Amino acid sequence: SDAITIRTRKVISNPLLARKQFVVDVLHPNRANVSKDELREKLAEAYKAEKDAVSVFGFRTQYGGGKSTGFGLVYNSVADAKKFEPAYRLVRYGLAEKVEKASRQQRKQRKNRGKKIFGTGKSIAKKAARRNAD
Amino acid sequence: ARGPKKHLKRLAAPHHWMLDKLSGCYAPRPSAGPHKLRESLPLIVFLRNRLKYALNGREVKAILMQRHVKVDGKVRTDTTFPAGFMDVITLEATNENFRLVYDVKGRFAVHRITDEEASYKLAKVKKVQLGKKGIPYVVTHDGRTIRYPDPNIKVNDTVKVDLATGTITDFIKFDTGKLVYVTGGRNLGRVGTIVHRERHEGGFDLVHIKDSLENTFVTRLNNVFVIGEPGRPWISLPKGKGIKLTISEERDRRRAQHGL
Amino acid sequence: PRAPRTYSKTYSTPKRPYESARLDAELKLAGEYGLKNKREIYRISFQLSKIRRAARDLLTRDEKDPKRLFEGNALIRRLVRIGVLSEDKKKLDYVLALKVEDFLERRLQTQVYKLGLAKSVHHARVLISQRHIAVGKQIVNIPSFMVRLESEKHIDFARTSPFGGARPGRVARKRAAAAGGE
RNA sequence: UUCAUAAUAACUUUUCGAAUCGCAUGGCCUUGUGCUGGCGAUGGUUCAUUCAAAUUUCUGCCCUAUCAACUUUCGAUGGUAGGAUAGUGGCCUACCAUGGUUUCAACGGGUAACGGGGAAUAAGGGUUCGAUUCCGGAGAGGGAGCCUGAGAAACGGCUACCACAUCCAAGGAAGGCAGCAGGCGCGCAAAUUACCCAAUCCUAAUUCAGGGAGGUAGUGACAAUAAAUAACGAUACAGGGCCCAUUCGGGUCUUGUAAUUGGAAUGAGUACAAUGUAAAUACCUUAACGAGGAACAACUGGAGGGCAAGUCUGGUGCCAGCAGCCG
RNA sequence: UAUCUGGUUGAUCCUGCCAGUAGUCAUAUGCUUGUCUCAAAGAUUAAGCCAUGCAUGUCUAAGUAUAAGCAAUUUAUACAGUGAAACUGCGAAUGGCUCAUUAAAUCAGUUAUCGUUUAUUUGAUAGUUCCUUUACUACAUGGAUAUCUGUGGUAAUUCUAGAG
Ligand SMILES: [Mg+2]
Ligand SMILES: [Mg+2]
Ligand SMILES: [Mg+2]
Ligand SMILES: [Mg+2]
Ligand SMILES: [Mg+2]
Ligand SMILES: [Mg+2]
Ligand SMILES: [Mg+2]
Ligand SMILES: [Mg+2]
Ligand SMILES: [Mg+2]
Ligand SMILES: [Mg+2]
Ligand SMILES: [Mg+2]
Ligand SMILES: [Mg+2]
Ligand SMILES: [Mg+2]
Ligand SMILES: [Mg+2]
Ligand SMILES: [Mg+2]
Ligand SMILES: [Mg+2]
Ligand SMILES: [Mg+2]
Ligand SMILES: [Mg+2]
Ligand SMILES: [Mg+2]
Ligand SMILES: [Mg+2]
Ligand SMILES: [Mg+2]
Ligand SMILES: [Mg+2]
Ligand SMILES: [Mg+2]
Ligand SMILES: [Mg+2]
Ligand SMILES: [Mg+2]
Ligand SMILES: [Mg+2]
Ligand SMILES: [Mg+2]
Ligand SMILES: [Mg+2]
Ligand SMILES: [Mg+2]
Ligand SMILES: [Mg+2]
Ligand SMILES: [Mg+2]
Ligand SMILES: [Mg+2]
Ligand SMILES: [Mg+2]
Repeated sequence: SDAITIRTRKVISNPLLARKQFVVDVLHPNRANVSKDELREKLAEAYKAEKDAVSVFGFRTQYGGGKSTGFGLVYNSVADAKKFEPAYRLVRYGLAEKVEKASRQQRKQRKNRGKKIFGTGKSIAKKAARRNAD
Repeated sequence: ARGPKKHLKRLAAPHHWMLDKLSGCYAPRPSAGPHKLRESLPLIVFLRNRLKYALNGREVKAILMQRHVKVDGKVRTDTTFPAGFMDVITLEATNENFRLVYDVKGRFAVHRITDEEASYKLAKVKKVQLGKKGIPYVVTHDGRTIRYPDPNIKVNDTVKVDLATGTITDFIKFDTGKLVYVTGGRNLGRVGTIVHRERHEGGFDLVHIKDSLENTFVTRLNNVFVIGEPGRPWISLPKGKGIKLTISEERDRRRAQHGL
Repeated sequence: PRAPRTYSKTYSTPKRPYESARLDAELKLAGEYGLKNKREIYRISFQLSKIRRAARDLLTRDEKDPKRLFEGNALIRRLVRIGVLSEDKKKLDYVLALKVEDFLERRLQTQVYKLGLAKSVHHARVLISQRHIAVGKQIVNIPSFMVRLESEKHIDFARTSPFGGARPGRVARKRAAAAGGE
């Protein structure tokens, strides 16, 4: 009596982005939310596409449980999904990796420190070294 | 302010872009272009909001960059391009063609219009002058400068730009008893026939307009755009043809045409 | 700098706060319908005052005037859709004749009480507050859910609730577990 | 219109009129590096258009006469010519005229005055407020001066004076929070040195970079919305409609009061998860726990009148104190 | 959202104000405070003073590459890949904050520019640069200059002089 059933309302094709947009209306009694990955797979064999060219987000299990609503897109190919989707969705789905970024404060500090020096820091390092030498 | 202003706060955007007063502090300021920003329509608004083909700014940028939008036969890869009145937006994907004409509520409605007529465009003559070396030229409302026009084309008149070569194909002479469109004020989107054009020596011409429903109003001449001859419009008028049904008549339309 | 969204007051305390007859009437209406505070009666009176202000303003306007027709019948249809104004008196002059008790009667509280699935008004209040009644497979934990005429036929206990058919709940499940263990 | 434009004569320490980049590199055979040749990117004179910017017409401003005349040698009003201006203009100069405003309040003084869209208040007329989410204006400690540019009299641009300051090896150097944080001070009076470009957009050579603009969270009883703190039985102490009224009285019919007594339901909290989000909180959903004095305990004021509710008990006795007023 | 009440008197009818009453996107403050949504917030006095950290830099296939930076592998005898630095170009005059000055001043509505400047965006836009043309680089004219290589100075500052 689980029977998670899925529906795609307001579906619009879109070769502008080589996608198909829709709102995901998932009816699921006696159950919590649908754990996006599982619903991505459900849409994957629903629309005859791989589990990689399918994305869902913006979900909201309505008040009182049961129904839930989100937004979903199905891309014509996995490559188009790779080259059109935001980075954070490509990180959620495991098809990309979180970029090794220093924190914003450190980046700004380093930017100002680079501001202090005109041109490359090659000459100034040796100049300062031989300066404190004497 | 010392110099030009380059930010458009959301509340200050025109109520015809008719965006969401929440979900954003700013609104797309149209870059300089063929139309006044108050009268124009940025491409980002037309795609993200009017068409919903995109979702947000990045999607509109990606759409415009790959050269699928064609404004009047040209690519226009900038996000805030001011696609104004009577411009033609072509998407080779979905092979769809739109012409921007106000719906009678007074808004840039989505008007899917055929490919065959999408070849040309209409324009209002705003100036007729003599440029260098005695060369006559005509300035339309788009800012298009058509050189060597027909010798009896006058101001306030209308012309049919072929939009491929960008030259003059045919034109309509402004005078009484002529199908006409309105492009400003309370009478946005209204379509009618010119009954009289009172001169008013000293400025600010006025014209009286009577529509098919036999309703009558009056509008400024700067506000007026001849669109053809009665019964024979030169373009495909949008749904409703701008009759401006009364609020009670709109309610009766909602009640009568109703199927669920 | 973001465009504000407009909060607005929804009640108005009376100017004479200490009227014996009015206080007794307010307590009567609070006890009859299980109202938590007397701010509820103030809120219904404020809604009724707005309705009456609109009705009187439209009445002042001439008969057969587009404003009168349009907004008068709009208010009429809204009130009959709520159910407070009976279909017999859709005239906009019986709108001025509505009483606060009329809007009190259409609360989801009193409607659950009338249907009989709750045997007491306070029982209706608690049953609503315990996420049991669902107006069309959608629970409403709010007593002041103004039940409209088109949807009153769809009040019943929700499926997720034990009354609509589900697991009983904390106390019953614990007692059953204790009985099974011992 | 001396306009658009055209024409003649001339003038210029003579502006522009592509010595610039990417891709594809086709066709002609004059079969050679030969001849041509597409799509763009940057430029580029002029004229338009757009973003604008400057000025500009009429009308509209709070209090004050214990401010009645104000302005002109130093421009005050006008004329002419010139200079300067991007351009009109006493905008400045030279020479003339002696003019301009005013009891319909000019001029002066005050404003704990930025103007407005608006806010509170509400029978109608109005009164007060509007520093602040939008539009304008002004300012970057107070003042002046200026380079670059299309646009600045810029101040997260410079020069100097004044005020206030900083490092100092005493020779010098460097300052601008009424930006986001935060600190001192002030005062009755107002927040975390947090996360991030996800969303709105903006800038740039331009998708990609950047953005304390902005969004997200932190504090937040400024205000605003909905709303938990119990609900239902079965018992003992009771009350009203009673079959009549032999005293009765069954309680025949119901409604409360009792530390009696039972079974339910549920969150406020915790918490597997998943959703949410840039990532996280939080909300919506939901496992597993989570109510008996359901201690998971609701306060703030008042009980002479105005004004709902005590002439109950004890204490103090015109003290202590209460009292917006009468007391 | 058209309402009044207590107080001058032995008692009355008034004029009158004090007080009561209800607000307040008006704050401050006191006592309490469980939930969801939403949200103002160093304006009033001091436009008073500021430590510290950030708040504007920017590169596309397409301005400049000889980083003696990375890739050296399938594309590589000038160059092609990626790309620091610097020159060039553009923005830095937008945005954000505050209300100190300002009473026909700003501002609002409504006009005007036949009284002017306008990067940018968009649409068009030019044979003559020959000057006596029977002797010219147009199959491409010249010199510097940063970046860089090395020498320093000052206690230090986004201080930079000399050489190639
Ligand atoms: Mg600004
Ligand atoms: Mg001329
Ligand atoms: Mg002059
Ligand atoms: Mg003011
Ligand atoms: Mg002031
Ligand atoms: Mg203001
Ligand atoms: Mg002030
Ligand atoms: Mg402002
Ligand atoms: Mg300034
Ligand atoms: Mg200061
Ligand atoms: Mg510039
Ligand atoms: Mg300055
Ligand atoms: Mg600063
Ligand atoms: Mg600034
Ligand atoms: Mg500087
Ligand atoms: Mg600060
Ligand atoms: Mg901010
Ligand atoms: Mg405070
Ligand atoms: Mg808190
Ligand atoms: Mg409690
Ligand atoms: Mg008490
Ligand atoms: Mg007391
Ligand atoms: Mg007492
Ligand atoms: Mg009393
Ligand atoms: Mg009155
Ligand atoms: Mg007396
Ligand atoms: Mg007395
Ligand atoms: Mg008073
Ligand atoms: Mg909860
Ligand atoms: Mg202050
Ligand atoms: Mg630069
Ligand atoms: Mg490269
Ligand atoms: Mg004054």
